Amino acid sequence: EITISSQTISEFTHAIGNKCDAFVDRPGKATLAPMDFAIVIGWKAIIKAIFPKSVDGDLLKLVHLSNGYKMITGAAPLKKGDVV
Amino acid sequence: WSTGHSQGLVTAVTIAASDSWDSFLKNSLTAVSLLLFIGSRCLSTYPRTSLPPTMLQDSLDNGEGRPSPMLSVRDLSIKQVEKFI
Amino acid sequence: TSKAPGTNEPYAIVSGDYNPIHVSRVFAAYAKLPGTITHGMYSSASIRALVEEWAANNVAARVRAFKCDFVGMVLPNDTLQTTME
Repeated sequence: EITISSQTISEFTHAIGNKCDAFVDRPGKATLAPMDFAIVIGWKAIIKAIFPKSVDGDLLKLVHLSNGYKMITGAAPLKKGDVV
Repeated sequence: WSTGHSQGLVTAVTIAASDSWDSFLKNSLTAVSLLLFIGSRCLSTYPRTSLPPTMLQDSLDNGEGRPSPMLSVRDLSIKQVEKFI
Repeated sequence: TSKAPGTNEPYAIVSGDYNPIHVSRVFAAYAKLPGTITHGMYSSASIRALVEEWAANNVAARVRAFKCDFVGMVLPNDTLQTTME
């Protein structure tokens, strides 16, 4: 369980240069989180799947080929109060 | 007498505090360090975010400027600009 | 256009992507890949921030799906020109 704090968003958007005003904290609007913050939430769940013994490879020659995001139809984007 | 505008008022109070060549540097360093705090904290409080490219391309085509948090209105009285805001 | 970072160390400590290919001189030279290449997840978030403002008119709720193939590698400070169709 990671809690999306306000500091974790602004450090993330500064690291990626996302200028968009929905991600910076403004009064009169719920501070929205990036959709690329999915991989920050879910990294330790994804790359644990290449550690099992039945998938046995030279990990130092690993090439990250493709990644994709998909919002579930009817789901709201991430906020700064969300326990995720 | 002397005075400053929006920013340079700190250089006007620099100007009356400085006397010699040594005193002028000591008051100028307190001026340029002061506007590093006016500089940083006015961006840390109101961070400029990205602008929709429909907006700024409209603003360049209408003869206006690239959008920014301050807008200059010429040729109108103060009583009628506040009728528009 | 967009431009690569100078170093891969800010994105690694944020996202937890501590792969030493991206940050270390010796791990990147070990696997015979052309240097301390950029994170793929930076090029995910950089190009997605391009399509979020230049295709969705800077409305953050509109983009609902985004996928990419990391077909090539990019060295830091390289200048990336993208197309959008």
